[PDB]
Amino acid sequence: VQALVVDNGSGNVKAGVAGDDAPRSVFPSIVGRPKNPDAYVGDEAQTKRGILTLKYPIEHGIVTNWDDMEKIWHHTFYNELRAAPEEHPVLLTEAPLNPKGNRERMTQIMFESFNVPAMYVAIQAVLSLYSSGRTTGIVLDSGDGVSHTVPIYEGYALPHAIMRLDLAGRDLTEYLMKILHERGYGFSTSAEKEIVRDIKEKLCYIALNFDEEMKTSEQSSDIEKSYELPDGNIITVGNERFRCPEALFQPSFLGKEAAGIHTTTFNSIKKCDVDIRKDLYGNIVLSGGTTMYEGIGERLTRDITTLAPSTMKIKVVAPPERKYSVWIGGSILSSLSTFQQMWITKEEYDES
Amino acid sequence: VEHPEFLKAGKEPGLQIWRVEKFDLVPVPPNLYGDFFTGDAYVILKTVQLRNGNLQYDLHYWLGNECSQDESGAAAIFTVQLDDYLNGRAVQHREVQGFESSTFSGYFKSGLKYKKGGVASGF
Ligand SMILES: Nc1ncnc2c1ncn2[C@@H]1O[C@H](COP(=O)(O)OP(=O)(O)O)[C@@H](O)[C@H]1O
Ligand SMILES: [Ca+2]
Ligand SMILES: [Ca+2]
Ligand SMILES: [K+]
Ligand SMILES: [K+]
Ligand SMILES: [Mg+2]
Repeated sequence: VQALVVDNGSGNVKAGVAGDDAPRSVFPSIVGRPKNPDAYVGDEAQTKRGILTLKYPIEHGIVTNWDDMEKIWHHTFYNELRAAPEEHPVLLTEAPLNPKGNRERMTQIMFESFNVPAMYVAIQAVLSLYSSGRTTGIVLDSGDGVSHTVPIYEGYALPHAIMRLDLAGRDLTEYLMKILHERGYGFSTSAEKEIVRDIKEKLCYIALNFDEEMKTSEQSSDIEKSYELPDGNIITVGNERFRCPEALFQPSFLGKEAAGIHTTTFNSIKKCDVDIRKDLYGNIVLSGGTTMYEGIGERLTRDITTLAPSTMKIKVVAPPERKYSVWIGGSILSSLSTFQQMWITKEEYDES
Repeated sequence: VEHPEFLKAGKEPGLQIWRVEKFDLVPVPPNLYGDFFTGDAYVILKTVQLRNGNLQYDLHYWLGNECSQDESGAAAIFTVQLDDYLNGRAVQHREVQGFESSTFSGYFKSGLKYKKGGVASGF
């Protein structure tokens, strides 16, 4: 019996079948309910945003609206996969540092609302490390709603050393929307935010040295690149292409006092005892859509090398498919001949 | 804990090699020990008998330059599961084709060698 693999993202759900090398269903983690009264999920809800109120049930990777989350899972099983959840094992992912009470609520819903026969809950960052072929490393997982640095030793996350950033892709989308007002663009609506998100993914990159890139981008127009809006107008973006993702390293750009992602990775490694830090520094694994910027790995290598003791050998790993590395790790794990020994069955749960 | 190959793991001093094949751990014919398919990933358990009479365990997972992502992911995961089954007492080592530790090289008197090919991906 083939397990179903569901990665519950703040921004997008990734869903598919164990044994596939990529999720067959990717859709926005959005629930729309009538403005004047039924629920619509994902892409359906975005096309009917005029008659619906749109909500995000997963905030910063944590489920915070359980009624709407159940609509998302129902949509995943019935409208995306067309699978009977009561007839498949299910691997669900959870954020690092997800409270045990949240896990238990998700377990209760899977077993008592969807009647799943067996399930396993996996930590997202751990699945990404496995998908990179590693048992030890530090995973930098940056999604739409949350970023985490997760040290992992010999297969197990070190909870005391995990660090969490509210800074992720949605903040960078909003920051691009903001700084584009310097050129006269006024993107503000929810639908225009989607367009800006796409502008961000197509045109942004991470500077190797921000100050030097400001200088070279000022000296000519080579920085400028174009993007065709859906109405056919062409937009031109200049140094916004690298100033937007620069917030990952300088959250003060966003009005945040938080440490940037290089500092956070360094602090996370320092929480682990000295004897395993070299294995972490040599296995910094990038995960998630917001790590997809061109230039991230070379820039991260520079900045962590500056911070870390010079005896440490810094190695930043940027897997090409890292956008879905969580889901792929879940696909591998739940295909293994030993998966049936790791899961919790409905009969066990119902009699606990 | 119920996988047949887990039940055989680490009972006696010696060298045990499994290859990842279609999301399973499959024992490598002993005649082929030392020769690794570059298209594949393997798990290697070295068991040593101490003066104590207790056993020390070293788990290496070896990744070929052309092995597929299901094979290297499964090799990592199986390595963790075998360690757990061994009560957490194995030391885990990641071995990349052409950059293997001298400990791992030292397990094979004829040296490490590589072959073209491999078993098909599970993906
Ligand atoms: N090529 C890209 N460059 C930069 N950001 C990207 C790229 N692709 C996706 N993203 C961003 O990654 C975020 C979604 O990543 P994901 O890891 O799926 O998040 P989640 O798991 O929280 O839903 C979004 O903000 C999206 O815009
Ligand atoms: Ca192979
Ligand atoms: Ca161990
Ligand atoms: K994330
Ligand atoms: K340094
Ligand atoms: Mg995610």
